[PDB]
Order: sequence, then C-alpha cells, then structure tokens
Amino acid sequence: DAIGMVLGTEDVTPTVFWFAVSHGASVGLDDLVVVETRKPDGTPVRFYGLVDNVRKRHEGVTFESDVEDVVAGLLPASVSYAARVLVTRVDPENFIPPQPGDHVRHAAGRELAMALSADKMEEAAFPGGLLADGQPLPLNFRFINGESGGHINISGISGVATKTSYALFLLHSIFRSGVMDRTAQTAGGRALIFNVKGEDLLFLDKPNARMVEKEDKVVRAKGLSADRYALLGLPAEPFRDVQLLAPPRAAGTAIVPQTDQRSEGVTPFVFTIREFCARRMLPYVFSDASASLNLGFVIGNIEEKLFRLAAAQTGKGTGLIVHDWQFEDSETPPENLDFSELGGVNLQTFEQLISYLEYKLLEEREGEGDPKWVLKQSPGTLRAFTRRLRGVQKYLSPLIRGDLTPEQAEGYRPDPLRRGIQLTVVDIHALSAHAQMFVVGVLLREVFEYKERVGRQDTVFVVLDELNKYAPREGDSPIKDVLLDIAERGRSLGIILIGAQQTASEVERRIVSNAAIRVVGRLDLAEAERPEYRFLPQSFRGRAGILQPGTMLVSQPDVPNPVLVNYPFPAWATRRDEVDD
Amino acid sequence: DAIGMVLGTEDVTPTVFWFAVSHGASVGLDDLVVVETRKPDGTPVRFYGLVDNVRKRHEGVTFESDVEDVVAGLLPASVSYAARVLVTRVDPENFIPPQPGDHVRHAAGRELAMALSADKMEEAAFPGGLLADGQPLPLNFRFINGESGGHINISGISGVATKTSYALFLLHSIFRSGVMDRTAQTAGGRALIFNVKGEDLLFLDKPNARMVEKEDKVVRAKGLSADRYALLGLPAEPFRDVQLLAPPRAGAAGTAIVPQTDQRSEGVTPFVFTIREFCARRMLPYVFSDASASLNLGFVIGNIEEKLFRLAAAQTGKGTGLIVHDWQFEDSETPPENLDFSELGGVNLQTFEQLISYLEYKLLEEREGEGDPKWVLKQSPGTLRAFTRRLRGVQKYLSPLIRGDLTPEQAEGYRPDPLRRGIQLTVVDIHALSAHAQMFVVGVLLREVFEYKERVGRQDTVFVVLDELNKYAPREGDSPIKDVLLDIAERGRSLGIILIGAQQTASEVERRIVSNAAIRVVGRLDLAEAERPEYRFLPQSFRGRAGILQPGTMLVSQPDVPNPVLVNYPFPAWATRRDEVDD
Repeated sequence: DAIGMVLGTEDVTPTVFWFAVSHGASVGLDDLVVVETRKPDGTPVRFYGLVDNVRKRHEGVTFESDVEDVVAGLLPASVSYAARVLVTRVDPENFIPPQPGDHVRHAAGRELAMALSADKMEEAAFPGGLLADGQPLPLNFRFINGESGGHINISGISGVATKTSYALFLLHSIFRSGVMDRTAQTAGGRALIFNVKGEDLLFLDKPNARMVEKEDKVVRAKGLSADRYALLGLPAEPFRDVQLLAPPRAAGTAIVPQTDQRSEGVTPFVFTIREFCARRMLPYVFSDASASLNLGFVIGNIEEKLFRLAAAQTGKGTGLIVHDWQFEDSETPPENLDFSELGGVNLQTFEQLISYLEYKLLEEREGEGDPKWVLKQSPGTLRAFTRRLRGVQKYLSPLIRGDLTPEQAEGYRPDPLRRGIQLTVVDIHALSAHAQMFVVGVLLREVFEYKERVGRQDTVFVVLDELNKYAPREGDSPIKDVLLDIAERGRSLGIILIGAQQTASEVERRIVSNAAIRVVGRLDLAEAERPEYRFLPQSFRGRAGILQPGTMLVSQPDVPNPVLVNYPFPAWATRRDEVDD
Repeated sequence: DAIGMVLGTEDVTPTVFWFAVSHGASVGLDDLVVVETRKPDGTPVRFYGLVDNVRKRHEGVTFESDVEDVVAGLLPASVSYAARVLVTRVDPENFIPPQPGDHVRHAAGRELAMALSADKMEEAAFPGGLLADGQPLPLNFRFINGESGGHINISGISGVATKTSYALFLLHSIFRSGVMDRTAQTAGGRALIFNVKGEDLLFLDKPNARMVEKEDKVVRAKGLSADRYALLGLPAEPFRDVQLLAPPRAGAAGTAIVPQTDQRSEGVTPFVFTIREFCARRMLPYVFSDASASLNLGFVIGNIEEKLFRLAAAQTGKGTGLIVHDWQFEDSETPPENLDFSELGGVNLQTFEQLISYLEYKLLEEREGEGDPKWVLKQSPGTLRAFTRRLRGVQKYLSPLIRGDLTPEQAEGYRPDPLRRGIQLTVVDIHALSAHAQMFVVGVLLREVFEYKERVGRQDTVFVVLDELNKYAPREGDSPIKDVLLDIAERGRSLGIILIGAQQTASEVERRIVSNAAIRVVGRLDLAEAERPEYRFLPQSFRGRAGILQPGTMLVSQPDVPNPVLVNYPFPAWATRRDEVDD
C-alpha cells in the first residue's frame, strides 16, 4: 500500500504538494491519492488529493548529449519519477503542510469514498462512470433531480466526443440503479429524447449484439474482474418501456410513419388544427431567433383569437370552423372546402388556416382588415407575420391536420407522459429545421404546462443535443424561452434537462449556468480557456484536447475538481446493424 | 508558549513577513499570530497578523531521488517549517519591519481581541462563530443593524455550502446573546423568513434531536472545554416565539380555510390576501414578476393601480370584496349566473378571475372595444392585451391567495402580518406555491413591512432572511420585487430593515444590493467565481483554500477587521427536518 513519499525538494503546502513515486509503482495523471501525516501533537491528519501533474527527469545529468551514455549506465544518474497532488479534502480541517517523507497511497476503499465526498451523497449516489481501475464514480442524484442541484450539461467536439452516448448511459444509470426510489425515501422517472442523428436513437429497444464482444475486449485489456456494467452494479439490458413516434409520411386519409429501416413498433404522431389553436401552439411556428422583427404583439393577438375561436367550437371534428370567411376575390377556391351544416367553413389544412389569417388581417374590409384581429398593427408587420407563415406552411402542413377524424386524432397525439411509458423517442430527422423547432417547442411546452398544473409528480428528463441551435447565446425565440423556463424553474417543477453542445460559449448563459452537473468530452483547443470552461483547471486543458472517445471529465458540486471517467458500451442498439433476430 | 521566530531568509516588511515554526508547534493556515519587536530606543511595537501561506521543505537534500534514503536517516537533511504572516494590525502603528529572531506567538485572549479589532466593538461585539478550533469570533452588531453598517450577504455553492444554517445561527446569536440590549444602551428583534425548501424551516420551534450527539462528537474530537453553544455564550435551545404561515389548500370554491402544510399540521396558520386589501394596498405591480425580459407596462400598471386604489377608498362597506356598479355583459363571455349583486345594483367581485374579467371589460370591451377612456389612457391596444394576458396567465396560481369571499373577521385573522405583537420569528411557507405566486407573496410582504416602517418609523429591527437572491434581484433585470429589495438595501439601515441574503454567486446579483452589505460571508466557492470581481475582498491566498472548504466552514468578512476570518459554528439547536424533531 505504498505509492510514494512526500517530497521535500518542492514546497509542501496544504493545498498543493509533490511526492516521489516509489519504484515499481505507476502514477497516472488523474489518480486519486491519500496521504496521512502526524501533527507535532501526535494527532493524525489525512489529505485527500488528485494528481494534476506527473513528470520524469534525470537528476544528475550535466548535459542532454550524455543521455545515450546515461541510459546505458556508463554515466552516473538517477531517473526521478514525481507527481503533484491537488488537495480536495482534509478529514480534520487543519491547513498545515504534510511532512516530507510521509507515505502516499492510492485511495481504494473508504479512502476513495472520502475523496469523492460520497459521505455527502449518502443514499443519493449512483454510478456516473468508471474510475481508472474499475472503481465506480458516485454521482449525487440530489443535484440532478432538483432537490439541491439543477440539470446536466455535456460539452465536447461533436463527432469525436461521445456526448449522446454518455447521456443515454446516465439515463440507464438513473433508471436501473434504484437511486430514484432511494432519494424518494413520484419515485419514478420518465425521459423524452429526440432522434435527429439518423436512426441511431430508434433501436434502443433491442439488445446490442456487439456489446458483449466489444466489452470483453476492453475487459481483457484493462484486466477488469467482471463486465464493466457488473462493476457499476447495473444490468446490461435495453430500455424497458419505449415509445417511438415518427412524422406521418406524405391527399390520403390513411396514415403510416416516415421511417424506413425500422418499420415495426413505430407510431405516427400528428397535431390537429383544433389542438393547434386550443393549446396556443402558434408562437412555436416562429423559430427564427437569430435576428428578426418584433412580432410578439401580432403573435399574441392572433394566438388569443385562435384560442377563443377554438373554445367556441362546439363540433366534434378536428378542424376549425369559422363563419366570417367570404371570398369576394380570394385566390382560394370554394371547392375542396369542408363547409359546416351551418354555412361555416371548416378548416382542414394548415394552408387554409393561413389563408383565413391572411383574409382577416389583409383582405377583410377592402384591405384594412378586421379591427378585432388587427389591433392597430402596421400593414408591414402584418404582412411579415403572414409571409413567414406562408414560408413554413409546406413543411409544417403534414404535421398539422384538420381533416383527420376524432378517433385518429386521440390515437396519434404525441404524449411524452403516456402511462406505462418510460422513454419517449420522437423521430424528427426527416423534418426540416422549421418542423424540428416546431415539434420540439410544442412538446417541451406541453410538458412544462402539465407540470405547472398538476405538480412535480414524476421527474421528467429531457435529452437534447445541439443546444446552441435551440438556445443561441444572443438570439431570442419561443423555443429558447421554454428552455429558459425549464432551466430556471425545472428543479422545483420536476423537469430536468440533459443538454449537450459542442461549446458552452455558444449557448444562452442562463441555460448553462443552471446545470449542476457539467461533463466535458474532448474539448477544442481554443474553447478550453474560454470563460465558460473555468471549472476545468489549467492542468486539465492540454489533456482535454486529446481525450479519447468514451472518456469524459465530470464535475459536480460535492467534489471540487473534475474527475476523469469511462463508461461501458451501450447495452442497447444504436444502429440498425446491431439487432439480432 | 512561543510558536516561532521571524525569519531572515525571506524579507521582513511591516505588512508581510515570514517566521520559522519552532519544533513541537503546529501552525495552521488561518491562524492568528502576534509578534513584538523593539525599536532602537527600546519602545515596543506589536504586529497582529494572520497566516496566509505555510510550507515545509527539505533544506539540505541535493537530489530529489535521495528522498527515500534521506527519510531513512542515511543522508543528512532537516525539515523546514515556515509560515507567512499577513499583518492586519500594528498596535503602535509604527510601520517598521519586525526584526528577524523576534518571537511569534498565537494570539492570546487580549491579543486576540486586538487582532480582531474587538476594542472597536466596545459592547456591540456578539458571537459570530468559533475560530481556529478555539475562541468565539466577535461580530460588530453596529454594522448589521445599520448604526454604522448595512446588511449581511452570504455566498457559496448551494447544496454544499451551509448558507441557510449560518443565517439561522446568526439570528440565534443576535436574539440570544443580548447584543440587542447592549447596542441599545426601540431595541428589539424581529425576523421574517420564507420556507422555499420542502418544509425544512417549518420546525424551528422544535429542539434538534441529534444536535447533542453531533455537538458531543465534535467536543470529543477537538477536546473543547465545553459545548460550542456554551463556548459562544448562547443557549442551546430553538426560536422561542414562532409564527408559521401557509397558503390555503382547496382554495377554489371552498369557504373553509385549511393550510397546505403536510408534514406539520399543528401550530400552522393559513394566510390569505383580500381583494379590497389587494386594491387598497396597491398589490397589482407585484403580480408582474417576470423582469427577465419585459414590455413597458409601467404606465398601464400604474394607471390601473391608482384606479383600483380609488375604487377601494370609495367602498362604503366593511366587506372584503370590491363593489363595482359600471360592469355590464352585453356580449362579453362572462356568465353572471354565479355572481354576487349589491343592494344598489353593484357587482361585488369575490374572486381573482372576476377582478381580471372586470379589468378586461373596462380595458377591452367597455365601448365597442375602445374601452373606458379614463381606464385606458391612450395606451396601444397591444399593450393593453399584454397586461390583460399576463393576468389571465397567472390567474389560476394567485386565485387561491387572493380571496374576496371571506368575511371581515375571517380575513383579519388570516392576513399575514410579520410585525404581529408577541411574535419574534415569522416563517411563511412558499414551497407549495408556483414561482409566480412565490414572487408575488415575497414582494407584497416585503413592501408592506417596508411601507409600514416608513410611516411609523424604526421601532423594531426586522431581519429579512432570503435565499436565492439571484432569482429575486437579478443583475440586469428590472422588476418590482427587485425594487423593494433595492429600497431595503439602500434605505433599510436608517429604516431598521436588515437583509440577511444568500446567493450562490454575487456575480448573478444586482450590484447595488451586494454592494450595500457590510458583512460578507463565503462558504465553499466555485472554482471560477473566486477570480471574479465580486469576490475581490478575498485575497488571492484564500482562493485555492476556498475551493475545498467543508460544509459548516465559512469565511466572514466585516469592516472592522481587514482580512476575512475562517470560522465554524455549532450544529442547529433547532429542527431542520421532520426526523430531527425531539418529543
């Protein structure tokens, strides 16, 4: 149990000190070490630290050109192997230096738990990954579910850092470790995740045949005792209760999902015109936050009109029936127009709904429009609102249907909170950016409203990638607003964000600032020194530039510095090729 | 009883110097030391200081590889134990360098008083915690009650830093030390605290069932002569006079009023607001708490608040509801089948939705959509809808809190008054309520207390204990709740309103609120935040230490003493959880 001796040739301070590695021992860059010293009074003090600097030097060589002779042993010299320890905790809080010559050892048992502040975690610790030699890393669940800490934020080079895989692992850990019941001691968990990568998120229902092979290879290499999942205490199995939703293909009443390689088990999801109006979906059409005009007054006004109009609807249908649409000279044709038994037009398509908005705002009274709808708003602002609806109508029109019947509508409505479902996967990769931002906006706002009305209830995890897309640093959008609501109010409300981006400096400062858990994959060279990565010490930056895929640094409030960690291969399928018959 | 001698190998200056720790003594990083030197004419000069750096080195080892041999005794080397002193005080204020070889000693009873400027705190000193595993650290109450100082601002990582516990400890110390009596020689103490945690602050009048074992364990470990509370001189009992207020459960359609508390069903009083009082006390501005990014609704809110205030004054009845005679529903979708009508044909608004409906009618339906001209003072239609839409959006959340249905006697009993006679501590339960209701309740109570002090004068010291200060007083937003916090910060000293506020980072809080705190306490700080400009009052030496501070461990900084002082405080004598209750 001897790894080295505290060095006296370098200063020995309570925060930082060096030690010499014993012969036959190897000290890695991230190794967690404990050294115990004796006070003059005789009472002991334990120092728990992490190695941030490791070096090897030749102590007696006068010139670098004598190195060939020195290695041979012809010239007298001694190789010196030393490490620097960054103090994280002192069991007795005495800020006195350890004596040179004190024994340094790897934290392995109770010492390792003390170093990672597992005593503060208590029953709330659950596996956040693997340490150097198969020891699990305790993650304090109370800082994920909102008791004392907020959400999770993952950063790293997209394509190189494995951000989404680590998120899915954390969901697996949270769902299968039992910490939800332990911290509850309402005690359950749900997750909503969006497939935008192809069909990668679409087979996490099935076991991954390649997991065993790849697992055993790594197991034999690093010499772990059992399978990496077994070391964390987690079953190597897929997600138990999974729902796959997809958009409704492409003037046919029949509906079947846009998915190609996975066709079995996938359910189409659609919105109705009536629900569109009733549930104030209109703002989530305007996802261009990068820079724009102030349509807030127009959107709010038309939104309220549509809501009141939807509430007045007595019919059972899914479309919206309006009685004040006349076509003295509207390009729109009276044919193909569902007409009510009361002479009202029943809007069955999104393009018809925009046509009616054009009429109320721009054609109604020889061009000045219906004053109840245009509330003194300028013609230029109205037509901006109109033209943007026209621009996205083709892309949103298949997702919003009024021609569907009530049977189909109740069946196909996307509910991330459906009973008996733990993981909802919404397949948006076939949709355009406008349909993506629309669907994400509506669904997130639906979950937020529901938790506002009822309460914390079940803790709902939202796993979102490309955070810079949805919540830019400088823009302002509705979809960014619901993510702000989730970040700032989600702890108490029970909506927890597991978000990832290539760089946190491109994400809204209030989303990133509210993540209790920060996880860093391989970081770009320039990004590591940015202000948003101050929680990584300078020691880590050079290492972080070359971190291998699968390797993350996790930082959480309980323990002061980031800890490097690895995590197993997915027990679930992430592409079509990994599914047995 | 000397701990070392001034070192000549490092420069000796009046402000900063090194000393060598003598054999058999241990010198900690935050230890208070005193050194005495002698002028050539024989007069003595005393240096009171704090250690900020401490180190150990091998003096004679020529190669690092030797260490193993050197430890065995085969090679000669000596361990060099040295500490650096940051001078806080010079008692004869002669800025001369101490002479090398002078004797360094731990600060003694009287020497400790001089080092912590206790002489400046004649009798206003009260216990602020335990320092250096030793003696109580004196806190100047005159910098907390506003005679010479403002309020307290506590900062640290929520969850690990023990921020709220240190605030409650300070309250206990102020209220039991008798320092209120001493500083008097209109000299009484009151405290308002909001429970935003899950019923954590609802058991402050119950004794801590595990505070004896936990304190005892600490006493055994550090060999203290007596208990930590005993060492401070403060009794180890809970808050004596406590008021617990909670919102009403099943508020909509239920006349019976019952509090929303689940864990504690005894001694908790339900608190409700009344529609006439809402109009009379101009509480409308507090409904608009979303200052993150907002429209210029200031004129509409001001316009309606005055109209509502005048309407309340016009009421002739003693009834809680508001009576309006100018509301009609020709085409407005507000059925009157369930409504209360006055003797003179007026309508009595008993529900929050009804008040908003009346406002919607005056603003948007009164004259074929034009609206009553007196009510909308040439405000754009979009601006009126934004004001109306926000009220409808928040109506379900504030409806249980604002009731016009109750009788005057019922309302008088239920109104939440922090200044109620015979009450020293008031706890308002806000955990059940939504963020909008929470923001509305804090602003109304703070403004009512602040306004009452302005008319009456400062007859009592009201301590307002508020966590998550970034939420209520953001750095760049502008809100009514921020404005009442600003009034408390900038005018509370003379007015007697003292803010004990806590945030995870002062960087997220309004510069004026943090700048007006005379006392600054720091728990374990985030790695990034120590480098920031809001934490310049920590010397650079402290930063690396502050990154790893344990729960229970705080650095307190006050104007009388130049550098921060590391402190510990006892475990709470009051219950902070349902299981910590002692029967």
